Amino acid sequence: SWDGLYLGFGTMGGIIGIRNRALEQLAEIQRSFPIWCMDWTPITPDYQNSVLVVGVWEQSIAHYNIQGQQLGSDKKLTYDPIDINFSTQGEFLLVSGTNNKCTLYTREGGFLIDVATKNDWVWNNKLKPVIKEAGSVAVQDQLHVALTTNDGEISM
Amino acid sequence: EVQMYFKSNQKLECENKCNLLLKLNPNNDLACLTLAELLLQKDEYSQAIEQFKKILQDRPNNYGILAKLIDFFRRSFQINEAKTYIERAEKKATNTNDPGLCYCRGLYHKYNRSPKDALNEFSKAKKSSQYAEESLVNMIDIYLNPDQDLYYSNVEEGPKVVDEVNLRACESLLREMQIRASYLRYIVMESYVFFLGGPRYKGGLEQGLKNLNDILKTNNDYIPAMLALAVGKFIQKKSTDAKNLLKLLWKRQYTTEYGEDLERAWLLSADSFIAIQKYDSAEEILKKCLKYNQSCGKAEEYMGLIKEKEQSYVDAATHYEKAYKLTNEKSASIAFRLSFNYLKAKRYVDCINICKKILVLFPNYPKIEKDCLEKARQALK
Amino acid sequence: AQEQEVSKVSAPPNQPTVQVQDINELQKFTKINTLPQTEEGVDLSQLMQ
Repeated sequence: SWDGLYLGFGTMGGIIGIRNRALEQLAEIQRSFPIWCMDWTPITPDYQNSVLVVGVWEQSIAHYNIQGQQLGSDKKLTYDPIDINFSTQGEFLLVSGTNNKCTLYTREGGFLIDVATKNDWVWNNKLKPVIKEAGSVAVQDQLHVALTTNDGEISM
Repeated sequence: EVQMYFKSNQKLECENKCNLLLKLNPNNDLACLTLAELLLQKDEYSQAIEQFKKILQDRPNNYGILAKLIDFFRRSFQINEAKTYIERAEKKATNTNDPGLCYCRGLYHKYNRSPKDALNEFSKAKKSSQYAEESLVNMIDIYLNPDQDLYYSNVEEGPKVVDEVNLRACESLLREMQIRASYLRYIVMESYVFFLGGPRYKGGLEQGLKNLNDILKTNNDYIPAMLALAVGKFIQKKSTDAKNLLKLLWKRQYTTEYGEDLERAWLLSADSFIAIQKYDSAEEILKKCLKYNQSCGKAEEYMGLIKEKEQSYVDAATHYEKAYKLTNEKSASIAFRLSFNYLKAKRYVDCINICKKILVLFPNYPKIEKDCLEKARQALK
Repeated sequence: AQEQEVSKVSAPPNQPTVQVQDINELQKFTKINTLPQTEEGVDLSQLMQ
């Protein structure tokens, strides 16, 4: 977690565990599909609450609280997700997986654009963090993504 | 006069009469068909495609050469520029519902794994003196054999029976082509209807056998007659006579007029070789078929099965993949075979993709998710 | 929640599902009334074109 207090892990058997820095069973949730990608929502002055975003292999993306109670979103997907990355300040979400496409979404779940279609599985896609000065003025329209595929291409 | 000169086998004066017809009627069909036949006679495989494309460029419609080019592109799995050609020919066709253009469109749609629109176009194009026999044969083949496979499969059963109104439509087409089409084709096609009619009569097969025996007595060369006889003897549990007929079919040299039936016979012969341990002659027949055709469906499936049985997984996987591409994402058994081959070849990503698509298509396959999908999923990482 | 319900209540089919009810009738109708034509020596298959 971005607060440095919590830790989240997933298992191919469907078990997702949330622990503290002392590695104790703070929360356990059992599913029926393998767990591949998880991340923690970045801290934000508007939200100031951290939740676990986990993409299951049953074509679904789930939001889990600290206590383990699901937020009830359970947004469905056409393709099985593989990797999940949150942009800085928690504004965007880069999703990759099946269909060989790297897509962008809002934190709510609204589709915006598709970055690239390689014609193979994209194992890992990453976003470029930005550093904002005290009171700086800039449009910051530019975004940078790095993709790694199965055949052996690392594209920018 | 053109028919007489075609029978006399002299190209020069027949071409002269065709030119006279062209000067008389620009919309003549028999003259164009005869010109295409003579062009095939003068050039077959060296540079026939180039001259045919040139003549198609010169004359807008040129329906006979267009049909021959469609057949060639089906033989060369290149249907994309075929559909571009039919579009560019239709743009300046004046009238959309010309018999030649409708027949070409129906043939193209039949060769593109789509029976409904092909049947509609063939029915529309039947309203003419020419192309009637070929179009009727095409619709009845579609009605009897939708997936374009061997009529009798020695693996299991072999006959295919679908509802009852298909037989009624076949009977209507037979009673149309008995007054429109020829007589020998009528006998052969009625024999096919009787053989595939099942236990509806219990007497159609024997009268068809008598008719075919009379035909062979009168004419022992007519390929559909012996093909129907071999099919019927497969039906009647005959073993020695059936292989004797298929063997004597093999000895005949390749005739341009009756190639397709020959191929079919070869396929049947190939099946007779795959039912027994003699895989060498089976692969010989399969390689001959793949030499003479590049869009066969069952032949490549059998080749992939043989290679998989001979634990050569790369070539078997390639053949199964090409067969799956031929029948576009509709078959399920060969999809499972391809998934198993990919799993055994340590290509888990492709196997997972195949399993995902086959599960999306058919949700009633509990055998496939626990057998190969789970194993590949666990073997990914 | 109200948007979906109201849209389903109204749901004006614009293009996609104006009359999409395509099912084979060349074989379905030949079950309904074609047998009386068939047992008898009557050919009206041209007339149903």
